[PDB]
This record gives sequence, C-alpha cells and structure tokens, in this order.
Amino acid sequence: SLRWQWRIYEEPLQEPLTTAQGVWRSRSGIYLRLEDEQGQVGYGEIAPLPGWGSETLNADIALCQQLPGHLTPEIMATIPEALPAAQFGFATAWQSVGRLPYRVRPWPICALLGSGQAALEQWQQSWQRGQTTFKWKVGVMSPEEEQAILKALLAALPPGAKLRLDANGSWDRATANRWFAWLDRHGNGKIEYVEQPLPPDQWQALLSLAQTVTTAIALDESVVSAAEVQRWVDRGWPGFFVIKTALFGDPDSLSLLLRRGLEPQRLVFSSALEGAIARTAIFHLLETWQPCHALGFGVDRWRSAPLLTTLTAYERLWERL
Ligand code: NA
Repeated sequence: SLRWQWRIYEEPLQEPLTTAQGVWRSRSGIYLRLEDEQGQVGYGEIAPLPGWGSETLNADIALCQQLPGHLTPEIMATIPEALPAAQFGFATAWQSVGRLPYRVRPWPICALLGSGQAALEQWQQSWQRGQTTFKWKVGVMSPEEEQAILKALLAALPPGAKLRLDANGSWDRATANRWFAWLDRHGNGKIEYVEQPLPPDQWQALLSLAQTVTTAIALDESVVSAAEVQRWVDRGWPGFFVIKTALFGDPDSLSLLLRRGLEPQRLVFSSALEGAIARTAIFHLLETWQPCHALGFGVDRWRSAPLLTTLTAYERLWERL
C-alpha cells in the first residue's frame, strides 16, 4: 500500500469561455499526491467537466473522503465506473509513483478558428508557428453565411492544410442534412470531419448520417466515458471519436477497446481544460498510443497548462495550494 492526500483547486480561466450553454470563468478539480514508504511521490488530477456526462466534482470529493488512508490496486478497483475522471486520476497517480518526471514529446496540435468571418484572419499566425490542422466553430451563423466563409477559407488555406468543422451539436436534423449535401458538392480534401453535427440525444440520426454521407463525422459530446465509447463501437460507428482522456476512465480501458474493435486511426485526443498534472499524464500515455491526428490541446487561451518537466515542479504546484 502507500499513503495519499487530495486537495481541491479552483483556477480562474486565462480569459472567459463562451459556449451556447453560458460563459465559463474558472475550472475546479482535485489534485492527488501519493507517497510510498521510501519517499517516492506520484501525482494525479481529477477534473470532470460540468455538463459532460453525469460525474460531478462533488461526487469525486465524496469518493476521496470514503477511500481508506492507504491505497492498493484492489482498493482502487472499488472506484465506481460512474466516476471516470476519478478512475483516471487515481490510475495515473498510481502509475506515476517513482516514475516522475515523464518523457514526453511535442505532438502536432490543432489550432482553433473562431466562429464567423474571424476564421479568415486567424489561421495565418497559427500556420506560421507550424500548426497545419484547424478546427472552426460552425452552427453559429446561418448555414449560407458559414458556407460562404467556408468557401473562402478553403481557397485561402495553404496546400497541406486540414480543417475540422465543429457544430457542437447545434444543428437540427434537416440543417445537418443540407450541410452534408453542400459538403458533398463543395467540399474538399482539406475537410477532415464534421464534429458532433447533432446533439447526443439524436443518436439514431447521427448514426444514419455517418453511414450515408460522404464526409466523415466525429463524436465529441457523445463520447465522454469509456462506456459511451464502447456503446458507439458496438453500434458500428464508422467515424471518428474525440477522446478526452482526463474524463474517460482508467486509461487501460482505452487500450482494451483498441485491442478489441476500436480503430486507433479513428481517435483524436483532446483537452477537457484540465491542468498540468492531467495534461502531462496524458502526454505520457501518448508515448504508448502514438496519436496520428493533431491533438485538441490548442486551448491555451482559456487554460494554459505547460507540461511538467521536473519533480520539483509538481511539488511547487502542490504546495502552492
Ligand atoms: Na463538438
């Protein structure tokens, strides 16, 4: 066994984040610190994202208060499947004990483009800093206005650019269908996928669209936990899955899915606006999974979380609390 402690954090965003569901001003979570008898230390982070699945930080806190003062693999196996961010935090903390700091690498990162005409002026600085895959928010203006911008954006992007269109579940079914018909006529080798064209409740239409239209579709809001990923694999989802590792469960569950029916080439790993402990843990896991698409970690505007390169850096973060 080994000893451990946990601390809540509540960190203001670097700037506010507006979504269709309201303005975000801070992120909260839990940091875990594990120490063995000798003095080796490991760290993990539990940060469920409000609105994304059923797990709440309050439920993770209750879990932390219910666990024994000494952890073992069998104790950690008692963590409910309904708390996948807690599963991620404890599993990554355990695996880090006496293994920090981790070897990590730059992976390509997807650059964001803001809704509307902004996209046409925001790709250049990112391109000039070596980002070649972009994600642009759609479903904000009328379809016809966005299609006109899209036509100009595709003409302007340099050779080799890739573009993701993120609807965030904001289209109704007839609108999605009209968009996919437009993309069949006017789309381009630069379009990688449409992300979450319909809200998660419209799963039958999402599946039918993916099975019939010519442009790839990615699930995002639909796939938070390992259980949701498995449900979509078993439905025969032919598109992409955007995996938020910090929210998903024990990382070993993704590897198990991959050994089974999930295709590595259909994964895109993205950020849940987590902190440096979780992000560094995810980059360590990427040394095994070896991603083949630009990561959805271009989120520094809202939450900057530089990877941790020294054990003292973890200790500073912890003591700062
Ligand atoms: Na999305």
